[PDB]
Amino acid sequence: MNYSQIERMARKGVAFFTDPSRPMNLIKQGEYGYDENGFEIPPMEQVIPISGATRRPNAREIDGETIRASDILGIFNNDHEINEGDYIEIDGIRHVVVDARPVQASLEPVAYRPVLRRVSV
Amino acid sequence: MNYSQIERMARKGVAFFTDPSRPMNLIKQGEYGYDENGFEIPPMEQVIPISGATRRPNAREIDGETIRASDILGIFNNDHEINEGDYIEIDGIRHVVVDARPVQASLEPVAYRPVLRRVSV
Amino acid sequence: MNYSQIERMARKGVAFFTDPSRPMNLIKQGEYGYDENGFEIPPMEQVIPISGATRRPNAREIDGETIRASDILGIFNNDHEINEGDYIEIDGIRHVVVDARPVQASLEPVAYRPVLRRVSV
Amino acid sequence: MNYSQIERMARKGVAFFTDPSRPMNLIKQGEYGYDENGFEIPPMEQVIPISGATRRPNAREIDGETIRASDILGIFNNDHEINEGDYIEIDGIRHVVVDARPVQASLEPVAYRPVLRRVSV
Amino acid sequence: MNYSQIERMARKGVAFFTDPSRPMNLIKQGEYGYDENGFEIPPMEQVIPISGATRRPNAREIDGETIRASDILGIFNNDHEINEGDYIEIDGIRHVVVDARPVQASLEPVAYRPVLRRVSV
Amino acid sequence: MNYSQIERMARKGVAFFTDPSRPMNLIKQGEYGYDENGFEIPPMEQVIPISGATRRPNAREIDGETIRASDILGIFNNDHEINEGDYIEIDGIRHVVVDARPVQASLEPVAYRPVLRRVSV
Amino acid sequence: MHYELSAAARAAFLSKYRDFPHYMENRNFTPPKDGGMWLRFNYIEGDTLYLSIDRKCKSYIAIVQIGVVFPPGSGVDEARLKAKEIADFFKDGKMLNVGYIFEGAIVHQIVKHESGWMIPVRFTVRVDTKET
Amino acid sequence: MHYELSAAARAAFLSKYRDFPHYMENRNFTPPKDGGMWLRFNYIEGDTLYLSIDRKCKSYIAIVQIGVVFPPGSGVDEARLKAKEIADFFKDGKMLNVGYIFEGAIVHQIVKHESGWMIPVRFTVRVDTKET
Amino acid sequence: MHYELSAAARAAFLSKYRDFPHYMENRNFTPPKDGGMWLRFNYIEGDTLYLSIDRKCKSYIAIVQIGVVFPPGSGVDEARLKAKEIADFFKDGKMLNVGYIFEGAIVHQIVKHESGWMIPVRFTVRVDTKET
Amino acid sequence: MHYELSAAARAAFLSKYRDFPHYMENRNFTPPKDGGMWLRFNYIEGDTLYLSIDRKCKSYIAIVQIGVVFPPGSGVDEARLKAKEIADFFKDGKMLNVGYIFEGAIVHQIVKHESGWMIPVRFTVRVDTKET
Amino acid sequence: MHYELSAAARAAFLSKYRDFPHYMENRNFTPPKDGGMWLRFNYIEGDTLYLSIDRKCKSYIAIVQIGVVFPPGSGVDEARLKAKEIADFFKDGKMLNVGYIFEGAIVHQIVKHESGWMIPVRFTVRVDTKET
Amino acid sequence: MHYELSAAARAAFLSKYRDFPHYMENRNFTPPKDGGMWLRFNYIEGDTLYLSIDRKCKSYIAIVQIGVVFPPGSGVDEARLKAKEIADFFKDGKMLNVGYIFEGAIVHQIVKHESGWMIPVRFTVRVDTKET
Repeated sequence: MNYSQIERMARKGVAFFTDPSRPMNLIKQGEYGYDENGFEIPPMEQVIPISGATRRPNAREIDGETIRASDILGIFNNDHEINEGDYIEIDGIRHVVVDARPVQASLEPVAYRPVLRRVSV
Repeated sequence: MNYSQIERMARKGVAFFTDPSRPMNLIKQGEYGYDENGFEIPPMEQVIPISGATRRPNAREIDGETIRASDILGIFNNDHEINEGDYIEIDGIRHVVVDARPVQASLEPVAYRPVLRRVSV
Repeated sequence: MNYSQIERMARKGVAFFTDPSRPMNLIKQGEYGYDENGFEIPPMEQVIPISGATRRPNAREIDGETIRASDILGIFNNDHEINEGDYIEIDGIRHVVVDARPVQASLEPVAYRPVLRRVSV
Repeated sequence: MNYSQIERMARKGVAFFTDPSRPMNLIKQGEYGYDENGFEIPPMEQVIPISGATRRPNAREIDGETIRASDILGIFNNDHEINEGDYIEIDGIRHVVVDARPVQASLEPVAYRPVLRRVSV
Repeated sequence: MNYSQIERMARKGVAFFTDPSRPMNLIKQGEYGYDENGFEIPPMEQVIPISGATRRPNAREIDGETIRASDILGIFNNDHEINEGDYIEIDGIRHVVVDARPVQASLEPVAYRPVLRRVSV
Repeated sequence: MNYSQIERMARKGVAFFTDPSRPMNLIKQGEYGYDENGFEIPPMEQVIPISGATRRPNAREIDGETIRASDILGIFNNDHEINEGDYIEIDGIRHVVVDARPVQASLEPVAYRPVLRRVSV
Repeated sequence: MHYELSAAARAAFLSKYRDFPHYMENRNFTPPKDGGMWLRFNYIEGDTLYLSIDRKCKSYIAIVQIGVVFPPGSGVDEARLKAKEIADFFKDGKMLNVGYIFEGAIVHQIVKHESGWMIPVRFTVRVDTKET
Repeated sequence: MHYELSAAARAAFLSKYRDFPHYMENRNFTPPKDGGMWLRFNYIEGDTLYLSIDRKCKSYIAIVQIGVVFPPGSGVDEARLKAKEIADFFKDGKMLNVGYIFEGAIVHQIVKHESGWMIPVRFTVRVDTKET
Repeated sequence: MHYELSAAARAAFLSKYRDFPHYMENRNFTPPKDGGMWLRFNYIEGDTLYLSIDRKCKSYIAIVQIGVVFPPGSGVDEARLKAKEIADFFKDGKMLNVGYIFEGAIVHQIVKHESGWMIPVRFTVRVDTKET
Repeated sequence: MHYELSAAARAAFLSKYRDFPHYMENRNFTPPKDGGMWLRFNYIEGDTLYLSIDRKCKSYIAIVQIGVVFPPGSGVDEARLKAKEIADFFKDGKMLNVGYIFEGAIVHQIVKHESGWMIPVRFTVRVDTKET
Repeated sequence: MHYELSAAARAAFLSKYRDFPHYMENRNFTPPKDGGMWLRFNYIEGDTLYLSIDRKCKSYIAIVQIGVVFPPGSGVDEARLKAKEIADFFKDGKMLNVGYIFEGAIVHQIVKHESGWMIPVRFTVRVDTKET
Repeated sequence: MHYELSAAARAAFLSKYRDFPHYMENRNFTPPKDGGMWLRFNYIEGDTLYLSIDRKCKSYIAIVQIGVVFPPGSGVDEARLKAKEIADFFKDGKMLNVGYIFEGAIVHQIVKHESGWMIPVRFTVRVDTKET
């Protein structure tokens, strides 16, 4: 079976349920390393734009301390591959990609369905 | 896809299953801050009217002490955006919006589906 | 949408699956209050007749002590509103209304679906 | 709605999925009472025949001690009303009626669906 | 209703989804008994052939110790009745019949659906 | 019923949802044994190629330590039979076959549906 | 001598509360339809102590628990009055016809449930036997 | 003498806080619609001590817990002020009309919930009875 | 010497209760169809004590538990009578053919279930071995 | 004197960290959008000790916990530096305006989560009151 | 000296039971098809004790557990005989080629399962090392 | 002085095992594709002790845990050899550049999982500070 046709269908479907006014960025900080004593920071941010769709909002409850946090799920495109420790800048709010969950039956996955949790607590 | 049409459909649907005789208000108390020793109260109430629909009543059981509390779920409109710590005045009874849960695939959500729990216990 | 038509439909539906030979009463004891030392009883019974339908019988198991108790669920009408601490006299057996659960999307609910547990243990 | 027609339908349905060769009895031991010191036994057995259908066999596992017990569910008729502490003699094996579970929306239930567990362990 | 027709249908259905090349035996060891001091073994094996179908393989995980065990479920015929403590010799591997689970609504069950777990651990 | 036709259908179905560019290998290390004191390693690798399909990615969460592991499920062919302790080399990443789960109703299973977890942690 | 101890406790309990609704161990009993309070009877085995060095003179300890259950939303006044009467009847040192009360008239905290509450009243009995 | 002790505690509590919204054991009570704070009353049974060797002079211990519940997102200032007033009213050594306070004015840690918090205030009462 | 101890306990138990329905470890057994009571036999390993300094003379401790199970709704009288007979048979100090009873005739509290109850009777056995 | 103690602790904390993002008890607060670290403030009630025999001179103990939360995948260096600064500021023996620090500058082990970590810094305060 | 201790224990175990079916740590092993019994081998680390004041002469403690698993419904006689043989082989004070047995021949209670039982046999080994 | 202690421990660990694959706290790290073993580094805070009466001279205790994880079905020989090397490197009394090792070279029992095992090696460090 042809996977290019599936890629085109997935791209058009993602472009259907999307709004071209939500600012979404992506952070790929990496290449860390410790000093000869243990003092160093990763000097990479690598902010790039991205667009997609979101669904299923959910609220965070920890101890009844009224922290008022939330987390959602998203659907994205194949370019700018997502990893297991990246950050997503959704409407000025950072989320961490806990799960990548590519929609994959072949190499070079057609799309990604990451699971995002709000950063900090 | 057009989201204005979805907004109109959601507004008409909410206006369908609603009763224009239930008094419903909304409280947006905010802008707190402590004194130079720690004595101050938030001087804001911001009571505004609102209308919507409710569903799925549920009862509260804690210890068998016969407190007789209850909590429900609601569906509302896009104006007067709901937050994660607001109060809803349903028929003279206060409820706290634990979860916002907007029905969102785009900015400026078309509607909200908050989860309400009765205030106090 | 019109709620009077829904009320008529619910009333006829309740009157369909009902048997006009099961004695059912309702108790609204209330207006208590303690003495100047703490000795007083609520002098109210307020027994009124009622009719409805029941479903889903269930058995009570606590410790294996063979107490042989049971509890059911019911569907009732809009008049003689049910509360969270009332008693139901089903066939000479008392049950306590743990949950009211009105079928409500508007004021003056069309019907009630209480959850009853047998009194004592 | 008429319940006599439902009774006839239930009786014919029970008589359909039944085998008129399985010996089934019923025990209604009762009217106990203690002596002036506490020594007395209930002098009642009240063995009566009965017929019905059974379904959903299940096995009992306690500690890995290989006791090899089993329990089932049954469907019966309206006559010889079942109670919460009766015994059923299915193919020479005693079972205790833990749950009565009448199929009831009216007085004089049309049929019973008891839950049986094997006696002893 | 006639149960002989159901028996024929079940037999043909079992004979459909079966492979007449899998060696399957059955063990009915029994009639044990202790000596005057407590030393004796059951001198019965009673190995008889049998055929049937299997489904739903499952793996056993205990402590992470890599024991690599497995267990399955089976469907069999009415002859050579299965009990709650018999052994099944599936492809040279022993399994213990934890649950008999006859497909029964009458005496002399038409078929059995035992649950098998691999012997030892 | 004929199982060769089912084998052909399963083979074609597996060959449909597959990509002939993902490098997949298989390891059958075995025939271990300890020395006269307890020092010896298994001198077998037995790397052979294989192809198939994968589905349902999943992420591993242990303590919040950001290990970023993942595991998937797969569908394979009948040749090169899978066992309960083999390794799968999917895109240069090793996975351990915790469960074999053959799709079996007969000897020589038509296909396998193993459950793979990433090696190490 | 452990069966006769339970027999004596039962004999005393029925001697005092024959007519009140009550529950007994391993007997089918249904709560009153009127929702009123009923009594609960339980027997808890203790331990047997070997007192001497020849393992002849022994002792038996047992615990008897009586609980009162009352409907929710009906106060805790009459239940406490009934518990007080129960405690007063089973005075310490009372001599049964097989043994005697080692420790009596103890009232513990209330256990709460959404269908019915319970106030447990508990005491202990003891008997001494010499084996010859 | 355990029913009269609870009666005395209730009498004192209503003598001080008759008008404030409050909850009482095994009575149907609904929280205020305005979301304001309400009081909570509980009675915890203790143990009865046999002091002498003739098992005549006894003693009764009990625990009374009063909790204040306040809506979330409304601070912890006024709740602590109310708890301070509660503790000051129930001073140690206060003589009730049936007994006296053995140990009073104790404030414990706050328990948190997503619907309402609670600050528990707890103290104990004691009575001595001689049986003749 | 731990296999012979269990053998001796089994020998005594069958010497007394050969005909009564009973269950034995790791043997397929089905409860009586009539719903009557049956016996239960279990062997619980203890610990082995090294008594001397040359690690030669040892000791073995074991626990034997016998339980009686009776149908629900049939009282607790005959079960207690059977437990009393069980306790009387296994008197303290009884000399088995491999060892002797270290501690016997103990009856514990009843465990309840919705299908069948149980009264556990428990005792211990001991043997002493000298290694040469 | 327990409300003023919390007031004094809050006064000191805002005197040092007015501008840093922080959370306060029972107040709606949202974490920073930039994902940076924020402070956490909690007040844990202790116990009140009756020191003398006339039940007049008392003592109050309380526990104040400050936690730092930092995003995952960002190291543990700056968090430990901030914790060190927190510990250094709240030196032992520091005299508050209502009480004093009984025990200060304690750092406990890190608690891990898949959304954000936390390093808890904890100390205690004490006040002495004489009742006349 | 902790790797050589496990090596010595393995060497002894294979010296005695080379041919019997057995399982070894972190090695793929399948139970016998015939359903017969097989051996189980595990190594449990203990603690290392610093004996002197210069932190030079040390000690190592370890626990070795051998379990026998036998099919359900096949009695407990031959399993106990095998456990007795296991205990007799690993006599106390036996001198290994790297260490010696600190405590041997202990048999614990049987663990039950619906697929297979197990009788665990456990002992300990010790070694002493002087660091120079 | 608690940040510098962790810094010193990290400095030593990288001084010995710079090239071996390893994991560090709160840093994104993926296990090797080849399935080989990798090191694990954790820092566990202890407690700070106030030694004198003027609350000036203090002490800091910390726990450092290093774990080795190895694939299932690959034996436990090389893992134990690596653990032995780890223990030998971190000898007791070793002087770090900020502190010293209070207690070193401890190996605990193996934790098992169906995806990967782990042998934890644990030791402690201490530092003394005088405040002026």
